[PDB]
Amino acid sequence: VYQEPTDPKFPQQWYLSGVTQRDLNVKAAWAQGYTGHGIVVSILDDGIEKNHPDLAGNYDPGASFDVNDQDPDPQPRYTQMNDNRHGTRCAGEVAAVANNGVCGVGVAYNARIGGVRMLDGEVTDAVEARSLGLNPNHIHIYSASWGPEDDGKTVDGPARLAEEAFFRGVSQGRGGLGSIFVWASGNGGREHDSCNCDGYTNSIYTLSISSATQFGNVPWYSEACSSTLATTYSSGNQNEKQIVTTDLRQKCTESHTGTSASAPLAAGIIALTLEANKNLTWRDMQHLVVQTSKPAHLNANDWATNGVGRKVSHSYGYGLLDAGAMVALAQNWTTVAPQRKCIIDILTEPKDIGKRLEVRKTVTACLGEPNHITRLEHAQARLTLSYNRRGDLAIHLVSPMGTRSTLLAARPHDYSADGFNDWAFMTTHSWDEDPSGEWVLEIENTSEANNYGTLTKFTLVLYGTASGSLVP
Ligand SMILES: [Ca+2]
Ligand SMILES: [Cl-]
Ligand code: NA
Ligand code: NA
Ligand code: NA
Ligand code: NA
Ligand code: NA
Ligand code: NA
Ligand code: NA
Repeated sequence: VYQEPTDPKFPQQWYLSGVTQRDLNVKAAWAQGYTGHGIVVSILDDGIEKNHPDLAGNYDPGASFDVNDQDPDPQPRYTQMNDNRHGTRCAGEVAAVANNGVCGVGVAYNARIGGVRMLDGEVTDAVEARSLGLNPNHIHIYSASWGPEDDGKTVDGPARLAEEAFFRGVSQGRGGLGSIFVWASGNGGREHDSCNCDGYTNSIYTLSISSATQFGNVPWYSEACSSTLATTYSSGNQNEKQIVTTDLRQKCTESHTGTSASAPLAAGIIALTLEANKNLTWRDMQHLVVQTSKPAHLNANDWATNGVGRKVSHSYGYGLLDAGAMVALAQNWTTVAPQRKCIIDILTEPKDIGKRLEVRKTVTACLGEPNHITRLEHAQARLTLSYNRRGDLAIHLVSPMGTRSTLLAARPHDYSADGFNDWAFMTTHSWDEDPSGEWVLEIENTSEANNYGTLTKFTLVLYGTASGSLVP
């Protein structure tokens, strides 16, 4: 009979286990015998306190490096401000030791945990690449919340070395099964940011996670976008509890916060899942998340049912992660077929945007070809356009099954005149839909200003397979 952890702060870890059912259902996974044994997770951040009394027992130097100083030791740089505590906080979320009379427990409290010190210095493309590409046949799961500053006016993603690291990771990482890159969707809610403008979370190669408050609401810091897959609990207002974890200087904290605290919890759940089936590919893991995640009691004004009957939100993706359901579905999971990629160049001539532009196109999704797709995974609308004030644009994409994805919401602080240069807006909301038929792209000026510009390229890129569907 499974006995839950006795750690002093475990009762404060409301998101792990509750009578309330406002939790991630992690205890059910533990009771099935999955606690993360044999799985390796790395926190890509500001370092890890490897001698922390609640981390030392699970610490793995093979999951660690210091890319800022170019040496193996990921110890945080100690300062009066305690600036470099974040990675240590995230590590504890994943893999804090259980039943040791110290603090709380990790989601995967028998997993091995390391950290990369890479944010404490100048973060170049090369630094990002070397962090993403750290020991990819030892580390199973990476967790990160970096990328562009979420100031609501930036459009930025991985440069060439980092993008190459992503493709190398998912292709040859983890014995060919693919590195699992878990990402926080962003924290620019206050600046009205729209997270598809962040190429790291907008990537198909990252498994992107947003936040819900304890009372099941969309936190002030949250960013909505179509690229997000799912949600874990994090902080909210001052009546709502927060994340309880390991802190710098061998301390315990009850006030870890933000979307950056949601990603590590997801990484821990994904570790439990990988323990339940070590053969899951990077794409398998995303399927599991889509199928098992739970909308219930998450409050949003944009819940919509897609073409295969699943509820999806731009704030929450497919909903709250469910660890028990993940590990259950993982055990007899059949590996998905090889990924197909159908490239459809939509325009025959450039199109004036004006006040509103609608582009309709009926596609066959590579019928008759080896990239024929009847089961969609990710879809991208890769857009090249000029515009005089970028943040006034809102962009939507409607699938043949009638699923309306917001690719871009108005960003009031984005006054850029640089437009978009083949930016690959991505949506997860049409997952498992048949993409044959009429797609609709909508671009609109949300302001009353006389704005102007031209859409010069629209590539619809479809990823997925042609086999093995479930009944909706
Ligand atoms: Ca502990
Ligand atoms: Cl590709
Ligand atoms: Na170091
Ligand atoms: Na970020
Ligand atoms: Na960040
Ligand atoms: Na960049
Ligand atoms: Na591969
Ligand atoms: Na992503
Ligand atoms: Na169709």
